Amino acid sequence: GYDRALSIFSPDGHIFQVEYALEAVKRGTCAVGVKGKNCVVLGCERRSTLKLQDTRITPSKVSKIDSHVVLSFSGLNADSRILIEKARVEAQSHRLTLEDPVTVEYLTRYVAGVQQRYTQSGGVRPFGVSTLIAGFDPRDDEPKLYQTEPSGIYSSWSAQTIGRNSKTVREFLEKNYDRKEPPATVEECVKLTVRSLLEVVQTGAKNIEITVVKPDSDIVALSSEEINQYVTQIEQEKQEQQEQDKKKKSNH
Amino acid sequence: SEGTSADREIQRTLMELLTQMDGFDNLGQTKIIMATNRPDTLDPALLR
Amino acid sequence: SEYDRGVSTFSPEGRLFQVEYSLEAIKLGSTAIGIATKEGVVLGVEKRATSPLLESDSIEKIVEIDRHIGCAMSGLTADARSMIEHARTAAVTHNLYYDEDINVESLTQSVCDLALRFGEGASGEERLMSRPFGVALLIAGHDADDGYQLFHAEPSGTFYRYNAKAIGSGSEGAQAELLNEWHSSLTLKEAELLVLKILKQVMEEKLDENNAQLSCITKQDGFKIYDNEKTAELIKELKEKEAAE
Amino acid sequence: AAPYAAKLKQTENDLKDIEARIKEKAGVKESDTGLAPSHLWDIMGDRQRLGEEH
Amino acid sequence: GTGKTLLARACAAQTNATFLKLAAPQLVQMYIGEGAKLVRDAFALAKEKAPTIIFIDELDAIGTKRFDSEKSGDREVQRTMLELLNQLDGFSSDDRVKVLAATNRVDVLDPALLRSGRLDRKIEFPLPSEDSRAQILQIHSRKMTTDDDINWQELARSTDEFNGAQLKAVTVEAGMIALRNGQSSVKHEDFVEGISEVQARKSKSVSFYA
Amino acid sequence: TRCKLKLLRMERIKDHLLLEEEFVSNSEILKPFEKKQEEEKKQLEEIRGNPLSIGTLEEIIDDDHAIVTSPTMPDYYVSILSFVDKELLEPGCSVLLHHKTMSIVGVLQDDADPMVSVMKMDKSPTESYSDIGGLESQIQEIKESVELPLTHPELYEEMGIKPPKGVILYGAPGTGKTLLAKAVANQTSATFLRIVGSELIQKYLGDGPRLCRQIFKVAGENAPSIVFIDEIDAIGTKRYDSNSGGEREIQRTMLELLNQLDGFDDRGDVKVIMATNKIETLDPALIRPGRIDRKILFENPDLSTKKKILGIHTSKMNLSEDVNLETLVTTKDDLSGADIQAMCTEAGLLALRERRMQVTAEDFKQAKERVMKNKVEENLEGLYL
Amino acid sequence: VNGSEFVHKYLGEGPRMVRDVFRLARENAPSIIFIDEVDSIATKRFDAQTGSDREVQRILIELLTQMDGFDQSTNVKVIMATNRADTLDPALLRPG
Amino acid sequence: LKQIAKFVVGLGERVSPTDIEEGMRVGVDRSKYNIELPLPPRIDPSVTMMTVEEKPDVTYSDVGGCKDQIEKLREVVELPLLSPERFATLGIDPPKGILLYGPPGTGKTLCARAVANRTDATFIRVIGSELVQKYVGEGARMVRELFEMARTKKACIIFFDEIDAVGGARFDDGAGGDNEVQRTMLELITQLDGFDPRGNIKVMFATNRPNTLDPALLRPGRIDRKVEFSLPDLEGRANIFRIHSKSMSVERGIRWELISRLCPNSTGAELRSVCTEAGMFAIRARRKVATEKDFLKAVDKVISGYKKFSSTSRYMQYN
Amino acid sequence: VKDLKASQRVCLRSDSYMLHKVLENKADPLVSLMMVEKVPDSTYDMVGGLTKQIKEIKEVIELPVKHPELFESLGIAQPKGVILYGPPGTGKTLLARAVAHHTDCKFIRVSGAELVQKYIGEGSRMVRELFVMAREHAPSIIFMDEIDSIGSTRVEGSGGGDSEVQRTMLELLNQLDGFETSKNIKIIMATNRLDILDPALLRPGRIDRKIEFPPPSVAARAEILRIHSRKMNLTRGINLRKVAEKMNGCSGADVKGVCTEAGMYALRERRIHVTQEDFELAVGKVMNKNQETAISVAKLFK
Ligand SMILES: Nc1ncnc2c1ncn2[C@@H]1O[C@H](COP(=O)(O)OP(=O)(O)OP(=O)(O)O)[C@@H](O)[C@H]1O
Ligand SMILES: Nc1ncnc2c1ncn2[C@@H]1O[C@H](COP(=O)(O)OP(=O)(O)OP(=O)(O)O)[C@@H](O)[C@H]1O
Ligand SMILES: Nc1ncnc2c1ncn2[C@@H]1O[C@H](COP(=O)(O)OP(=O)(O)OP(=O)(O)O)[C@@H](O)[C@H]1O
Ligand SMILES: Nc1ncnc2c1ncn2[C@@H]1O[C@H](COP(=O)(O)OP(=O)(O)OP(=O)(O)O)[C@@H](O)[C@H]1O
Ligand SMILES: [Mg+2]
Ligand SMILES: [Mg+2]
Ligand SMILES: [Mg+2]
Ligand SMILES: [Mg+2]
Repeated sequence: GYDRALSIFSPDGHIFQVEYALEAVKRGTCAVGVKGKNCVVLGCERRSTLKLQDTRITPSKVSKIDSHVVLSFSGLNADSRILIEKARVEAQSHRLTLEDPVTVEYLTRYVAGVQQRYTQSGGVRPFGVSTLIAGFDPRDDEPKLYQTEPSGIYSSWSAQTIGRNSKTVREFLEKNYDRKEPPATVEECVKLTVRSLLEVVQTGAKNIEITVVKPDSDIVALSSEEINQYVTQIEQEKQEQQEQDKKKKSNH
Repeated sequence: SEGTSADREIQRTLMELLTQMDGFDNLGQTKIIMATNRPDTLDPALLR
Repeated sequence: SEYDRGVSTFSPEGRLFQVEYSLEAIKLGSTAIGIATKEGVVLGVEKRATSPLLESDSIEKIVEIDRHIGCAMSGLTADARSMIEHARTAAVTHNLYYDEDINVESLTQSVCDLALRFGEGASGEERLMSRPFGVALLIAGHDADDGYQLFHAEPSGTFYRYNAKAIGSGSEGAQAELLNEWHSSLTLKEAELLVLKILKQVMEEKLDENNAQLSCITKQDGFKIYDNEKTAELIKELKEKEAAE
Repeated sequence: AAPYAAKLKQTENDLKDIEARIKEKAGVKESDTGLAPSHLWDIMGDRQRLGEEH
Repeated sequence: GTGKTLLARACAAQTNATFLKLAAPQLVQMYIGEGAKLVRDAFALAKEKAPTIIFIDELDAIGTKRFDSEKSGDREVQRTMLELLNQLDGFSSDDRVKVLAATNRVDVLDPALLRSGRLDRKIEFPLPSEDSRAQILQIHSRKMTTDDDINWQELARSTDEFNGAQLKAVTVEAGMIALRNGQSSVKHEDFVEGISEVQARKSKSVSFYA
Repeated sequence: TRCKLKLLRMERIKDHLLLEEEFVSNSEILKPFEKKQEEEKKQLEEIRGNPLSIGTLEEIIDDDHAIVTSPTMPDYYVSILSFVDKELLEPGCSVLLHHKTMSIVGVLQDDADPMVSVMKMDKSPTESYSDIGGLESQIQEIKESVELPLTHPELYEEMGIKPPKGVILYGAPGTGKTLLAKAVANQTSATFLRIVGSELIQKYLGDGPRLCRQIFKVAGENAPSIVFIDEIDAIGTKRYDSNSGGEREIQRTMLELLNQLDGFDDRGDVKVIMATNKIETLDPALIRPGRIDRKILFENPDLSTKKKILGIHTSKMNLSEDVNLETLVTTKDDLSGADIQAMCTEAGLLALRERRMQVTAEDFKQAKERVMKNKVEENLEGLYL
Repeated sequence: VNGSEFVHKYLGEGPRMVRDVFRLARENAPSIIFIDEVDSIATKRFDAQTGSDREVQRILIELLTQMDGFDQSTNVKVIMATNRADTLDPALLRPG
Repeated sequence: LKQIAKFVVGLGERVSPTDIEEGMRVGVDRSKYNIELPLPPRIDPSVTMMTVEEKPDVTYSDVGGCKDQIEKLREVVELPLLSPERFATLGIDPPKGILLYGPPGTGKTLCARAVANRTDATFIRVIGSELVQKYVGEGARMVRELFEMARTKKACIIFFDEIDAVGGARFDDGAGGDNEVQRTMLELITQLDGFDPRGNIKVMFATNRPNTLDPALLRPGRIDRKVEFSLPDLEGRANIFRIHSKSMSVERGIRWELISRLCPNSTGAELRSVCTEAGMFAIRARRKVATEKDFLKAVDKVISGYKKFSSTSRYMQYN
Repeated sequence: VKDLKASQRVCLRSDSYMLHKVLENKADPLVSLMMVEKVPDSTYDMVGGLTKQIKEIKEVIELPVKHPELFESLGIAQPKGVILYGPPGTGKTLLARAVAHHTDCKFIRVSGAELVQKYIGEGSRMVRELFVMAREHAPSIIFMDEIDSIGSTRVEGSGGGDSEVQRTMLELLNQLDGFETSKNIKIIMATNRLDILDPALLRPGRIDRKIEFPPPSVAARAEILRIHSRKMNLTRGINLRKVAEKMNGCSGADVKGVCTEAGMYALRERRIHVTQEDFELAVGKVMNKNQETAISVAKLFK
């Protein structure tokens, strides 16, 4: 049995195609979401092969679904393309009908619905892709981050890690982050995302990509200069940290 | 190469049989007739 | 065994195996309890925090279907998305056609008719769902000519009326207690604290308001989903009640 | 590796000395099976054993 | 469980004859070169004081088709089995000495024993028919308590691919459930519950409509 | 030099001393007795005649006689004679027989077989942690199951629960699960059998399951013991095609192995270590528990683990002067412990070849690329990208 | 010898037969070893995972190592013939 | 002789013609061939003293639960031996055999040990690979001799544990004496058959697969009654944790009810392993009791390990 | 009895079975196996043309036996067993043969299967007997052929009667790695591919050194022609380097195949010299073979 289609329920009550989709997520690139209280930072790992691959004509892992909603992804690179396109045509159809900017909540349900559609029928597999969808609501400054899974279950998470070796980032993120007091300033928010991706990239600040989404439909993608500037400060404080345990131990 | 090994054991006996009737040629006075009773085996007799 | 892969497709006992297997999906899910009382039906649920980064009160396990029909859910929330939508449409078109608040009994049947599509082609209703659903509901409301009813929708398309019914992991244990704890003479404050007494015992973590979410159907208040401040107050009163004893 | 290599060479000599105990130890033994009070039965047993009915 | 053993024993009662029974693991005893004396000894007795039936049961290891499974003494046992058949052919009309044979699978049975008119007439006992099932339950029931509210036709329809062996167990089972409850008189209800405890299925498990 | 000398001084003097005293005393045993212990020796030598045959004791017969089975085909009717009493003998025990007229001498074989010599290990492994490079949690679990109940029963008393009856080790190839088992075997100070699981399998009717049964027989008597049976995918349930001899054999060995391990009151204090490499051929009635009472997954090293394996190995290699350890472990991804063991031996080798009396940076980096070739998968970024 | 006569009568019987045949050639050396059919014995590849298929392979592994020699035999090395040219190619034998 | 050469042998020195007859062991000279002294009857007590054993200390209350299956298993074996009165008056002769099947780790072994203790009659432990003791046809005389010894006693249980060897299945492709493998299987089944009606020679079989079982053997009236055993339902689980935890130190005002909701369907054996493992966590913590928390961990480890072999993953890793 | 040890063969006298003498000779089919094959007289010089292959096998196998000192100080542990791999026909058996001459240790070749011994029955647990007999006669340089060119699928198995030969394969590995004493046991393997290999023969501690023996270069091939001609009669006008460029072989044995064919022409005519023209005709015979194998990949492909 029982993983040979999506239409067998199995006596352990799992639809295998969804369970196996999750293991495909691992193949893609780390992606990390962290909300502040005036920003959401959405950052992802950028894979670098060789110098003969570009990063100009070559697609980033952060994609604009509109002008106030953003998306980063993990999964098969092929799968993700259609997932993003269909989500985008919905985002525009929403202004066509209502004439409103899309609601963050409305959008995430639409993308989870598409994966859910695929998952229910047996004529297709689902998109083997989990995404994190960041954005701000049409007029409120309340920061929103939601997550989707191949299953077509969405949740809201204040911070979440997906992609390659997600769990080891999750535990660090769980500790440092508070929902009692998220970062007040975009600058510390950005650096926390950097701290999370530091672990899994090892060398490079050209393997960390930062984009910020803020209210009033501002999305900006940050420069290699600024990211290198953030990673060096982390690198200096970390160097210092090692020295302090060495002193403190002698001192007591 | 996936048939029974039983038939393979008893194969050898016939190979001594087949070679033996040769001594009679080309005196045609003594002759040999053979009758099969299985389509399961294919005898090295049909071959030579 | 060797008779179980298809949904058509029997089975020396005579049962559809695919249909029975979806029963087992409901136990995977988080515990949900409902208790009908003559003052309203209380739908409490459990939520489970995998990380204390999953924002508890943005996951929805109680949802509004109309102003008088509510649902709680357990099982796959992938299957609950289509399941719920159907019923939200049912209540809204019924009000459109007849102006009357949908009857709870008929609202169940609409859910369960949709549950029935298994095949990929049949005579009669034309089947277009590729598998049985993987979600149960507790359906709660109040109609005007039969009072408060509490139903359980099954993904197998059968409906049992109940006085009280639990689904989820803690279904067996809750069900055992509620056999000793239902009465004709219970009241809605009493129901509310009844759900929490049963709930703490069948939750793996501990009873907090973050991991609880109760709600009521009262004719006066309509469908009211609570807050955590409200839910916390009730928790503090459960603990007082158990202290005396 | 002279400072410590010297001491290594002596360790192999020790291995042979322990081996020589295994041989030595076997050279004298003392054993006995049965119990001491069954000594009278041995005496009987020679008369039956010698004899032929078995 | 088609009732071969039964029918051969009975066959012998009718004709009032000298009945010798042999069974392929019984026949072989001690050193396997002493196995050949025993076949011969048996048939020496039989032909004298005729009529007779020599019935050889379950032949699945001294009448193997393969010659790969090693045997050197149990081979001589097959050969001395063969003399007997030969002397039936040796009488022309072999009225005096009748032989019967039984085996569980005839695919396992040796091909040279069937080959030619060395042994004649091969008789296949199928699964009981609906007709045959009705009769088989009744007879066994006689021995326990018997009630006529039991409709035996109802039972015969329900069972599919059942042997007489399997039905004796249903008759006995009907008695086990009945005693358990403490009803000193069997019902039809008990009997219907006896099909699904002899079979490995559970029909006792509530469903989504039960 | 001073540290070696200090150990060397004590162990040579005493051991050399114990040797010399055995020489003097051995003579000296003999003189006290000459008719006070001598008598039993004279009576045995005469009755035995020196040549003797074995028999197996079939049964006793009441009148001081017995019936025995010889290794030759006839049985014989013996009389019970000599010092050895018939409360020291029961059926199922081996007996010696006298040449001329077969007679019960006594027992001295004590059901010996040449397979007992094979079970019985005499070789002692290295091996303790601090030669085990990481896997802290994995070290811990095998110590609590196998080392601990024997050394400290106190904790098991206090709680009042039975001790683990085994453990099963499984994971990726070459992970060095073998060190941990060896480490358990050294530290305990317990009788360590084993065996390979490919040694119970033969081709001779019914000898195989009796060899399985024999291991437990020797362990239960010399309990507490630990038994390590390697490679259980040589004794799984797997297909066997047709026209094979081994199709029965594999079935019977496994069956006997199963009953003894569970017990019917069990040995009750013999723990087992099973190791294996294919869990898709393992039978289902040997990894359900009461048999084994943990099951543990081993996985290939990661950064912290690698640095430890590496860490021990480099300190036993001279002059790593310009060698940074951290920079190598960083780049390395998804390797076994086998591969890092190999990289130290290879890197030293390149240092020899360079005509250099010391290791370098560049000696290590070259060796590292070589062993990455060997263990590689690329369909992760092949599929993705 | 024949290829109908190089078969497995038992599991692992196939390779036993080869070793006897090439020892015997050495005993009576010089001698010419003739195999009539090596068209069933030699086949480039399989999509199989049974030891039934491995019996056929081990004849060829054995055939190769034995031909070769280590005694540097006074034999006139294996003469073989095949009706086909496309299952016994000069990439299974080869080149000399 | 036990040389298997045959002789006409002279007289003894006190032998009677009324003592030495067919089926009696006698001793003769080893080179002269004359009886002088006769020998005792039989020659099977060598194998039969070890196979029989006295009573283990397990009770039919652990055997876990209080299942319908346990009750019915007691009816087939124990009740008629104890009392045939009910059976004769109902008008049934008791089922002769009974099959113990179910996934391995269901505790058919708990059943074998328990029925021995209750019975107050002789219980023979027999392993299927202690009947294979071949020297070529010797293994068959083991089956025969052992069966015959039970049939001399009247009210007795023979129990075979995990037959699949001797009670195997048939081949048409076998090798090396796979006929003698069949001969030993078939030897058992015929003697069974033959004695019927026996009363009170009762056969139990534990099989880990009922399809590695001869189709001739499986045929009812060797094996008239068959009981299926299963993974205990939630209640049966709850009961069994309390037996084992009575023995351990635990928290007064703990929830065993909670541990069963958490645990999914699983082998009864592995249900026993929970309590042991929970205890392990209390042991390394140095705590002198076992919390509710550490049982939660103990289920989690066993289940999560087991999932590794069969069916992975959940959707409640984010949900 | 001190001059005796358990599992030491001992000779006996008459029918008393009084001990006579001690047998330090132990007669086994393991031994007869090696006895037909003898000590080989292939030398390194004949595999001359590639000396890199000869240089890595020397360092790993020979050098730690003769001088353990270096690797007990500078490195850690005796360098592990090698597996020879490369395209078919390169010279991988030839290399093993050559090494055997130069080391002067006891080899325990051991041909292409081990199921070739059925004098004590089939090796199911007598495979392990090999290690014991080797350990005594130490150094234990072992050579094994499991060429494994056939069966593109064979690694996914876990097995039918694959199991018998796998049980033989497996028990080798356990014994090798051992428990834990060693007497410098080294296993040279020769094999066709490592992609087409016996499952779990390499994993990867065993055997984690690897030696590649590549397809020869023209610079390599010229030397191979040179040495085969020194035994024979040289080319006239010394064009033996000149022909190397015209066709490159694809193996070391293809280089050999030119010379044998070339000197065959001299056999037809019965001349005492060879010439350039003989060498040229000879290359073309070797190419016929590359053509016979693949020809349909140029016509009726994709
Ligand atoms: N056709 C039948 N009519 C009456 N009873 C039957 C019949 N078939 C089977 N039985 C009952 O089942 C019991 C067991 O079947 P039985 O031993 O006769 O099988 P068989 O076909 O002769 O066996 P084998 O193939 O093992 O030699 C019989 O003793 C009888 O009580
Ligand atoms: N943690 C470690 N510390 C030191 N050496 C290591 C470590 N891990 C691996 N090794 C080295 O690599 C070898 C690889 O393990 P090995 O080949 O014995 O396999 P295994 O998976 O334990 O085998 P099997 O399934 O046959 O029991 C070890 O024996 C040791 O030499
Ligand atoms: N129902 C139960 N209650 C209590 N403990 C149990 C129960 N079932 C199993 N166990 C425990 O698990 C151990 C192992 O299971 P056991 O050996 O009894 O199984 P089985 O089904 O007879 O297996 P096999 O197929 O290997 O013969 C028992 O000794 C006992 O400790
Ligand atoms: N590199 C070489 N230098 C010189 N002669 C060579 C060289 N390689 C091979 N030879 C010669 O060519 C002969 C044939 O080698 P062949 O190609 O058949 O070898 P192999 O690699 O051992 O094969 P297999 O994989 O079939 O076991 C050798 O026996 C030797 O005489
Ligand atoms: Mg019959
Ligand atoms: Mg190991
Ligand atoms: Mg059992
Ligand atoms: Mg070769």
